[PDB]
Amino acid sequence: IVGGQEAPRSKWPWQVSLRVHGPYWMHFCGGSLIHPQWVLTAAHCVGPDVKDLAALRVQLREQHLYYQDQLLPVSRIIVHPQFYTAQCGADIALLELEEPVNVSSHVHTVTLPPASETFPPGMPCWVTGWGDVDNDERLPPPFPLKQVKVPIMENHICDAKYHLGAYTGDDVRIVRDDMLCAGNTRRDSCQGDSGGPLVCKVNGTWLQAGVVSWGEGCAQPNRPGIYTRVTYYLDWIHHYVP
Amino acid sequence: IVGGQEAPRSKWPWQVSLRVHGPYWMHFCGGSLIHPQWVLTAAHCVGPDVKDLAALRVQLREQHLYYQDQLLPVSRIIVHPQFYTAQCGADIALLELEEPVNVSSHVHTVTLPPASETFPPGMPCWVTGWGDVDNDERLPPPFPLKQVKVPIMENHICDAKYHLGAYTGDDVRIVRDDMLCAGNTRRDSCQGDSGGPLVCKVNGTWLQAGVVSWGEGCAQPNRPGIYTRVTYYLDWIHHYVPKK
Amino acid sequence: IVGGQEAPRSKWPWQVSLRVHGPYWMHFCGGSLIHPQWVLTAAHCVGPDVKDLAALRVQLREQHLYYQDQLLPVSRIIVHPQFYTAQCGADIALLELEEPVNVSSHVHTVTLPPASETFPPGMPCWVTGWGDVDNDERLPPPFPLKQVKVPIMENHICDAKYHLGAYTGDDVRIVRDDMLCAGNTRRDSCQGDSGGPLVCKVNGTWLQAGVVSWGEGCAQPNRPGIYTRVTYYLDWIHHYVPK
Amino acid sequence: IVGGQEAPRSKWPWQVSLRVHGPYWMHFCGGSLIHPQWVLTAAHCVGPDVKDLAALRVQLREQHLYYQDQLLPVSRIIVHPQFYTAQCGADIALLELEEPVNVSSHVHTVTLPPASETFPPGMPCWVTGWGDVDNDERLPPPFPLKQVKVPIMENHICDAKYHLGAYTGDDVRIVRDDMLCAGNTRRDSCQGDSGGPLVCKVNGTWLQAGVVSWGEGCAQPNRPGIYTRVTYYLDWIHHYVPK
Ligand SMILES: *C[C@@](*)(O)[C@H](CCCNC(N)=[NH2+])NC(=O)CNC(=O)[C@@H](N)CCC(=O)O
Ligand SMILES: *C[C@@](*)(O)[C@H](CCCNC(N)=[NH2+])NC(=O)CNC(=O)[C@@H](N)CCC(=O)O
Ligand SMILES: *C[C@@](*)(O)[C@H](CCCNC(N)=[NH2+])NC(=O)CNC(=O)[C@@H](N)CCC(=O)O
Ligand SMILES: *C[C@@](*)(O)[C@H](CCCNC(N)=[NH2+])NC(=O)CNC(=O)[C@@H](N)CCC(=O)O
Repeated sequence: IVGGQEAPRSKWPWQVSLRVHGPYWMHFCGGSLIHPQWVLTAAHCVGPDVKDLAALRVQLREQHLYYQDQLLPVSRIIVHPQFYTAQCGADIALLELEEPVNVSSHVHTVTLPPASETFPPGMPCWVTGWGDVDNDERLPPPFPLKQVKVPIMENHICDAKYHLGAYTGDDVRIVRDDMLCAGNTRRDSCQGDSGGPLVCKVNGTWLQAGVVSWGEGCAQPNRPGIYTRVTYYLDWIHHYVP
Repeated sequence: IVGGQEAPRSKWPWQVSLRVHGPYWMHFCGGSLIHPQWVLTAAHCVGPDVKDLAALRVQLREQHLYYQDQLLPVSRIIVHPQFYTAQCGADIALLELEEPVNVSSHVHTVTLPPASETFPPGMPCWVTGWGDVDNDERLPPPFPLKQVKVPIMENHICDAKYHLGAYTGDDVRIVRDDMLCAGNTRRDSCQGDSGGPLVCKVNGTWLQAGVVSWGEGCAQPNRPGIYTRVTYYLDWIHHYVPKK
Repeated sequence: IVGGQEAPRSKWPWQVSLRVHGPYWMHFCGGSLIHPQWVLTAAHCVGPDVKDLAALRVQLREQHLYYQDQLLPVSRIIVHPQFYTAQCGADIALLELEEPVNVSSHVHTVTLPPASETFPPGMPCWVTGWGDVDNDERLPPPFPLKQVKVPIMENHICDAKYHLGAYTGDDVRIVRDDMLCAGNTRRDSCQGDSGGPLVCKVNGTWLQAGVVSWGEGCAQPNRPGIYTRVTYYLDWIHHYVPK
Repeated sequence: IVGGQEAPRSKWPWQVSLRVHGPYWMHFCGGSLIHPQWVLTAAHCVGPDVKDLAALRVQLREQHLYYQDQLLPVSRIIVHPQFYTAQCGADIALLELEEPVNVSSHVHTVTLPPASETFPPGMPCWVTGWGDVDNDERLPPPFPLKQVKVPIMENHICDAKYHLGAYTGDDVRIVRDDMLCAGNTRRDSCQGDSGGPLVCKVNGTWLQAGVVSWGEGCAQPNRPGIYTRVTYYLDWIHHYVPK
């Protein structure tokens, strides 16, 4: 998370950390608890190539990474069939836990938006995670969960910005319909924030608008962060998630 | 280059090294001399974002990198308009040299294939370059130009191989029509070989079949190297480069 | 630490962590609280060249590095005047804290040994710290304080071991009288463990025998860890630190 | 080499490169050909611990590293018996080539100084090598041999400079009689230049004054480069190398 501040213990109960086995259970991606047995993340975290489920654990909401680890095994990874690279869409994945979680007030699920919600610019949105604090700068110990308010951008404005200082034809779409844009040069998500949720408060409810997907660097000029648009994939999500 | 051997001084006169300015004029990509003023390379080398032409030089065929440098400036970089990421196609770009080259027997152009040439499996093809010798293993000094004979694979076989041990739906194409497949677990191109030519001897002539583009690792099982299919982009190439 | 295990919360109350300012207050050395306003460390941590006292803080006994930081400023660094390189001796330093600490049961001082204590082989000794877990392998998060029981070796035996597979003349001392040897191929201290205490239980008391100083690699054959012998420097220590 | 320029093909015929086996025969140290079968280098290159002679080769004077390699095996490594660390003296070693070299005009030996030569300040001295071009900055391809003219400094001036911004007692000798000082903030030797010769033109002859040994960083203020004084070790050299 580029910009923002440390998140209070009360906020973001649906935030999850994905761990990979090595010299320790290392954080590599974020995710959101969308159902007591289902985690929504980004496909580029776990795909396109198949990984060993044994080398993967899930950690639910914790203020400081690695301090009070209670790691949960995963029974299934479901990656969108249309996925190969993050920039070309379908950057969405589901992880099914071995067992469902006993949801408390400190740890509970996020609401997915209704199919009609567009999330227009000027929407109050937050992105949370334990990713890089800047370009090639890791989040320093004790690894607090960070939060940043990000400005939503109209897809066509963002697509135009991505064409500035690029050789790509103006008629060729860089930012697509299954994507969402947010952030500026002070506020953005970074590496290790992928899969993490972009949440907006709509009608007094916290809905998950997007999943951290990609961008050209972190908080670079004319390169806002691109998120997978959750509304676009609700049918696919609901084919597995109740 | 994974596998193969050091190339003799006589072979591959069209091979070029692209250099980027830093503490030295560092090799980052390969390319091929297709016309005395034009270099054919991969778009992911120079794009999608526009770079300063001043920080880019071209080095023609040399046996050992950096030892006898005669660096040439570039007046134009033309990246295919449909390009953004290597895996999603249009990974092709042209570089116009500020001055034409005096083509000798040791340094001369490669012939582009006729639009109809398909390059079927069992074709004798070579890939050349100064890229990594293995995964995360740089080519050691004195940096000799390497060559490897690579087996051509049918696109459908190759698209099927890329689906093995992948979550991508079988009905979703990974290897597109503007792409070509070559190599195995012993023979492949690697990082720093991009833009480099895949040449095949057809009817006693050396034709450039492809441009080193992408792959999952280097010489990994069921992951052959993916090249940009030159035939697919001839019309775009010939919009800038003279036919004759 | 190479070998051993995570230390229980009750053990080693005198263990300290030295912090250097950067993107965060990073651990670079250990030390021991020998008096409520004095920390005993290794000179190679802070010298031979003078550093800014402002970029240095001290953290007292904590189970996991960085999680519950209460960083203390330092008013003075006193490096032994003979010191230049770790291998050539005098690898000892004192840090004076701006204010003394309120010593609890969880955080209190270590006893320095009497001048006569030799620490013979077969002594039960421990080395503690947050250093590397192996050669070029950092201690992984949540950075627990590690402990290892190390076998003491006689100086003449150890100097002989250091001459095996070395060009140095047999008559030339590598392991000097101001040094102590401990550890094997399974048990040793490593990089980031320097300054850290080597403690032995003698007559029901915990005495600091040494300070982590140097060695050839971590847990290598015929290369035990070399510690600064605290008894050798008691007069210098007591010139600044109250007994 | 920090500062200076690429050396012409005619200059420094005695310069050698020491190679270690790995993914390629990599340059790690410099040296000088003092006799057709003998290379003079620094002991910290090859010691204090004994290495496998099989994994070590010698390359004679070449303009660009790795281009036209003609690697020579080594039969014997003789490290000064008093050596353990570079800063504490005796940083000198000899390599005996498996067979003597056919000395040409482009590749020949350097003249060792007479025992009486002191090399006073204001002497025109050069240091050559393929070491780092700055702190943590490797020499870029095609790896040309570099050369830099370095100002000689009196040992007492040097020792005093090494005490500025250091905790070491003023009466504690850091720079000793078996050492020589040269260089400033623009001109110095660096990592990978060790073993490399410091040559001075005296009475129309090129004499090897020193061997690149140590320093605090490269071209840092009040930290000139320390070289092993060849005159100090002539008796030891001549015990193995013919006059
Ligand atoms: C997988 C995940 O950790 C990252 C982070 C998303 C980046 N977000 C913003 N706002 N920049 N996603 C990726 O790594 C996907 N690929 C890319 O973002 C690349 N186009 C840039 C790679 C780079 O600069 O490191
Ligand atoms: C840009 C160029 O040097 C490389 C060479 C392709 C590797 N060749 C074969 N045969 N596998 N092109 C790329 O690296 C394009 N991106 C990818 O290949 C990615 N799938 C992996 C990128 C990476 O290694 O980080
Ligand atoms: C300064 C302190 O953290 C280290 C650790 C002592 C190592 N303990 C054992 N048993 N090996 N002390 C030093 O780094 C002093 N210099 C050396 O130990 C060198 N001889 C080796 C350097 C290295 O391995 O990196
Ligand atoms: C072994 C050899 O390549 C170097 C060269 C000495 C640096 N020369 C000048 N003129 N500054 N010798 C060493 O690395 C020996 N140890 C040291 O120099 C240490 N005092 C500093 C630690 C380090 O930078 O390695």
